[PDB]
Amino acid sequence: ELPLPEGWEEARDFDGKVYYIDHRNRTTSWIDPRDRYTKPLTFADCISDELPLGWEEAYDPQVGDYFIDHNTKTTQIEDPRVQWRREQEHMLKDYLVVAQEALSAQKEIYQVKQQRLELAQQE
Amino acid sequence: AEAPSYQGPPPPYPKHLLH
Repeated sequence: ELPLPEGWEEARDFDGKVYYIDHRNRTTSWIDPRDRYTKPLTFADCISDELPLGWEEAYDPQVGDYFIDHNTKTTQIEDPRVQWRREQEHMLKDYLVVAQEALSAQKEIYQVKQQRLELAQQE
Repeated sequence: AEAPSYQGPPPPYPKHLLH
């Protein structure tokens, strides 16, 4: 419920799709000029359902729901919020594996130090 | 299995508003 920045006009397509008119710069964009200030800038900053700036959900009667990335002028069927999710899941899993490996290497060192200490007692 | 191609830019700034 935040107003449009001055010089901006909301408008519609022949198809009814909303877009925005910048009268100061005399240009048009698919991106609501308020998105700057209200939306997450990255998938990381996303909460809940949110899509980051420049992204949009769309429906196609043949193929179903998909995603539009205005930042790179591309489209995809796979949910970008879910690809990001999994990705961060995969990073954590592999990190705990590296951590377990480092810790286990240190376990070997101490056990070896321990045997060598005992061998010195014998001798 | 493929998404529709990227539609493109919105309608151009109104030409009757330029000059």
